[PDB]
Amino acid sequence: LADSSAHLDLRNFYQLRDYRQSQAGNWSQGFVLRLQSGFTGGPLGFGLDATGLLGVKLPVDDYSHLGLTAKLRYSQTQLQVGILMPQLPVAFRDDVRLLPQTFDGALLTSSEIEGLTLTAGQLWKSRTRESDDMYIMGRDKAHASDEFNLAGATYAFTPRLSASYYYGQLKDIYRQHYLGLLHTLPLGEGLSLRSDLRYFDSGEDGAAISGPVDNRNLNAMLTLRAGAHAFGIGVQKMIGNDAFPVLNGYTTPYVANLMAYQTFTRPQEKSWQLRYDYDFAGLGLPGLNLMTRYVQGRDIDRGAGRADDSEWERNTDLSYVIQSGPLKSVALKWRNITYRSRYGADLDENRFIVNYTLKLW
Repeated sequence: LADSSAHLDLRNFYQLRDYRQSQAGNWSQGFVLRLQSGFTGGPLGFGLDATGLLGVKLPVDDYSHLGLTAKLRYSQTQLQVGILMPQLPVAFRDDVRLLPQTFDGALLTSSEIEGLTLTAGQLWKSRTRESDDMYIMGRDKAHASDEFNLAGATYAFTPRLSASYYYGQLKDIYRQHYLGLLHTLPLGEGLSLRSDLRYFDSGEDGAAISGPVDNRNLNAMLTLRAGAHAFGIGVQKMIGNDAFPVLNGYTTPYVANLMAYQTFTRPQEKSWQLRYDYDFAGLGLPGLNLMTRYVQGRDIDRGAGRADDSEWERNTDLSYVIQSGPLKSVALKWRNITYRSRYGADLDENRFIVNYTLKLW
C-alpha cells in the first residue's frame, strides 16, 4: 500500500463585493480530502480514490460531500468511475470559488500511441455548493438531462504544434464540437510566441427539451513570452443568437477572454483582451507574480430592437507562494476585479485567497 497517498487541500477565501445596477462581504473555508490508493499489481490494475469536500461559512457547516472513484489501469489506458473533476474543452470543472465543482461519471483515457491521447466519457451529475441533472447554464433546470457524453482526441504533430478535437453531448439538450490548434514558436532565448486558437460549434440535440441552441464561438489567445515578462492579446467572437453553452454549476467556459467575473460569451458579443504577466523571481522575489488583464466587449444582443450592450472588465492578481519558514508552500492571492457595463450591472470586488495542501501520508 506504499503507493497510496492522502492529502488535505485547504482554501481560505475572502471576498468583498460592491455590486449594483451595496458593499457585502464573505469569508469562508474549504477542505478537500484526497485519498488515493496505489494500483493492484499485474497487467490489469485496480485502485480506489476518495474525495471528501467540506465548505464552512465564517463557523457553520455549509456543504459537505463524499465521493469515491474506482480506477482501472492497463498499459497506457485508464478508466475512472465515480467522482470526477474533468478539465476538458467541453467540460472544464469550476475551481475559482471555494470548492471545486465535481461530476459523477465514467472517464476513459488512453495514450497507447505516441503523441496521441484519446478520451471518452459520460457524466451523470454535476455537484456544487448550491436536485441534480445537467442543463445549459442560464436555462430551465426543470428540463434537465442526466447524460453528458464526451469524446476527444489530442495529437502532438510536433513538440511545437498540437491539435485537439472534442465532442460534448448533453443528451436531448445540446451538442458541441470543439477544435483547438496550439502552436508554440521559439523566437530566441527566453522568447516564444504561443498561439492558442479555439473553435466551438454548438447546436441542439435530440428532443431539444430546452429549445433551440445556436452558437459558434471563435476565440484565440496570442501570448509573447519574454524572459520574466509575458504579453498577451485575445480575441473572441460569439456568432448566432445564443450565448456560448456551458454546463450548469458555473462550469468554466474554455475560452480565451474568460475573466474573474464575466466570461464575455453573451449573445453576439465581440471582445478583445490585453494581458500582462510578471514573474518577480529575477528581481529577487521568487514565488511572487503579477497578472493584469483587461477585456472589452461589444455588440451584446439585448433583443427586440434595443441598443446592444457593451462591457469591460479588468483583473489584477498578485500571487505569492511563501518560499520558506513555517508557512512554506502556502499560496496567497490578492485579486482586484473591476467591471462595468452600459445597460447592466457594475462591480468592484477584492478577493483574498489562501491555499495550502497538507500531505497526510
